[PDB]
Amino acid sequence: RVLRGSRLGAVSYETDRNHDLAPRQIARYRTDNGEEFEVPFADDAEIPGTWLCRNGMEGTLIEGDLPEPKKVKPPRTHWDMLLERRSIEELEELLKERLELIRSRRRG
Amino acid sequence: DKIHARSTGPYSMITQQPLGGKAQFGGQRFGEMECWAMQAYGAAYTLQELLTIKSDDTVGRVKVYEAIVKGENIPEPGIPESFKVLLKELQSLCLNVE
Amino acid sequence: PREVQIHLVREVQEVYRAQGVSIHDKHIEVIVRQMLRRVTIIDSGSTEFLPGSLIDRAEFEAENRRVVAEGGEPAAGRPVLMGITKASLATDSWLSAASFQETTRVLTDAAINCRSDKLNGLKENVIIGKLI
Amino acid sequence: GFSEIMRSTLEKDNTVGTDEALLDIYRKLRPGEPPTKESAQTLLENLFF
Amino acid sequence: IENFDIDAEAESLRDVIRNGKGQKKLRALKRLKVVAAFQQSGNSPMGMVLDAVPVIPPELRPMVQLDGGRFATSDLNDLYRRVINRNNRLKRLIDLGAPEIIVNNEKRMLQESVDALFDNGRRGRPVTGPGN
Amino acid sequence: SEALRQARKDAELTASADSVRAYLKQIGKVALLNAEEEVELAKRIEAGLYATQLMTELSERGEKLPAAQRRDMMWICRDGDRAKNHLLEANLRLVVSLAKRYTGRGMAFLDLIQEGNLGLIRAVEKFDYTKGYKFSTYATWWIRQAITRAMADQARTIRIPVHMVEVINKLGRIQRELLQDLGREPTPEELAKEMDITPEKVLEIQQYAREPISLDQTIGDEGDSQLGDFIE
Amino acid sequence: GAMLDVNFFDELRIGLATAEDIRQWSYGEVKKPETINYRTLKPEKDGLFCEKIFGPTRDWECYCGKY
Ligand SMILES: [Zn+2]
Repeated sequence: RVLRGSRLGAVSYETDRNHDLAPRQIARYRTDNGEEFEVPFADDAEIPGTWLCRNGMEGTLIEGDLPEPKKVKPPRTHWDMLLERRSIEELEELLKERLELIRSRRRG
Repeated sequence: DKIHARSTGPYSMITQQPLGGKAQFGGQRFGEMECWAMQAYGAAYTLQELLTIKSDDTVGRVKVYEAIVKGENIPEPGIPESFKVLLKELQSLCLNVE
Repeated sequence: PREVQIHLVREVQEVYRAQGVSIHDKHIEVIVRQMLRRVTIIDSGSTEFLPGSLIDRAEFEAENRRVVAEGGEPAAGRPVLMGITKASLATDSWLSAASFQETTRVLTDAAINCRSDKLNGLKENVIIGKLI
Repeated sequence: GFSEIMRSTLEKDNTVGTDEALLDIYRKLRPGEPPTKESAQTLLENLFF
Repeated sequence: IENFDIDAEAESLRDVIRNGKGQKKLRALKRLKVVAAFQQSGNSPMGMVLDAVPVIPPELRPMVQLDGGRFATSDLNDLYRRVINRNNRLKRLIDLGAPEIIVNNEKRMLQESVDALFDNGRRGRPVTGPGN
Repeated sequence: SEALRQARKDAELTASADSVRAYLKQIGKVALLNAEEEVELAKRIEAGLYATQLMTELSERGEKLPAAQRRDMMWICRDGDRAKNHLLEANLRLVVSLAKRYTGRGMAFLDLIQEGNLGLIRAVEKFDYTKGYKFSTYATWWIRQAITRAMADQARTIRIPVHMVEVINKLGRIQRELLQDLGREPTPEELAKEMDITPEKVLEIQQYAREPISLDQTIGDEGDSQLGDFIE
Repeated sequence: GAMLDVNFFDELRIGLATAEDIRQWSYGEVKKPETINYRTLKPEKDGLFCEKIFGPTRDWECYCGKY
């Protein structure tokens, strides 16, 4: 009869010890627009120099640890889409025909 | 078909109220005019119990149960859950509710 | 204003006489005192008022004592009777006023005016669960 | 024919002409588009007849 | 709103309600109400425009599954999804470069989405779903 | 005719409460084109792209730029942009014509239209004129692909990757066809034979297919009775 | 004025929220219209239920399950 539900998460019942914790470092992070952010990592924890902060952007670490700059590639350009079907000499002949077209526009 | 009581049974999902209805254990709807009458008696404390620690104070309810079965004094009612729901909605409507 | 209380009380009580219902008039007289809480204001005078503004008689009296010295131009006041659904809505506690009508227009001015509620009525302390 | 109603409405027509009243009914029916007179005679027959 | 000295129109409206006549005076009064309201508190009309939209915490708009895995949304997730999608699409078209009819149309769609997210049916037709 | 024109121009600009109608009236202002117009505009597009390529290799000091040559190659570079924007503004009506048939299924109409505009951008990017066809035929594939991609992505409250949406649509097409031509309701084992898969996979796909219901419907007989309250 | 809920205020000041206050309240820009993964039933990354943004669904449990 009664329809029941469960939000898919675990609920335990323990003591909130504010005294007996795992000790922990705090890493300061600096974003692109100079925003400071102090992420609490654990003690036994590798600190990534990059971190998506609370700002909604990427915030690098406040030290000069030199993370990897790009490790990426450009997606594609309209010129790449153009070059997949046409020749460089084809586009250069079109460039010369539009040069003559602007010549007829200008002084012809 | 009608006799229907509840000490502590199931609760609602979105709100934290005790889920009424005889299909459940089911509370009683402590409506508006009952709030009026218990205002008119001037009984502030019983109204505070009925609107916080029998209804929506989530951490208050287990402390009430613990104080009863330990036989200790009933603790102070905390903030009701529905008021915090109202506060979060009003903060979510871009209104700084200081 | 005196007779209009005596007009309101006896006329309403005349109905409950007709049904054989004993209502002591001081239960009526609580309501009539609540209706005439506010007077109307037509002059700005000297201290920030508007024509047709409905403000409390005692508060209109309150500002005048501080303003008869340093610019003694009081607001031209007139006691007015305002109705039940209207006198309820023209309260200072916007949180109490939120439970009345189209709650947007209760609130959009309230955040504009930054009107801090003081939780002093027993209606609002019910909502936050304070000891009323 | 035998009423002040028919006299007052015959004088309070303020839209005289057969197809004028056709396109008047049609432009009251459409509003938001150019009309056409021949559809005004038949959409009447469509929507009721 | 950025290039708006509010105090200038405040003093202008002060002068108009001081010296004016007719409904222009009462109209300047009705404007002077909200002008002095913004001038009085520590608010600013910069917040009347919106630059970032907050999200209500997700337990208040939960997605609970039932027996047989029947999920139950909370009808705000669809509005939030529409606003999120329109903002992402607008960002993509802005970084791409598009004709301004497309860009302004996407901005208008974003605006209508935010407006319906706050109050569905306040402007235009109300956004409905299954069963209308 | 001036009376019907006057009444139509009076009744045409009343409210404009519909943003879809406003967008329709907005995009109806640019004129259509033909094949040689497409050829000319695409020539301008490729010329401006080669112009900005020459500018890109000219960004380092490969050549001393003359004033007239710098300004006319920049003229060509912006000219290709003008031609491309002209083409997109021409074919927005084609986008409307395609999007008008895939409504009534989850998504919003202007959102479908804008995703079709993105697909139209990709089509006019990857469009060739030396192949010598109408632009609309080639653009139709890209626009309908972007439309189906958007309807697979952003039309459900839970995101489903597009292949599972495709097999859900294939199952639904097969199921409607089987309920029609079989006359009665199909068995899932017969459906699993039909799509050459396992019945347990059919059951998992049907389990994925169930869209969630909202909690904000008046499910009880009372209008104030909320469905979200009656959940243990 | 403290929101730390000690059950005494005597004051409640509504007001307009600036864009700075809106970005001050939050815990990261939610940036994807993905609510719950259809297979694992766990909240998606940076979507409308993302545990990095809001918090964990399992008590004192990090999402990968390390701590
Ligand atoms: Zn984890």
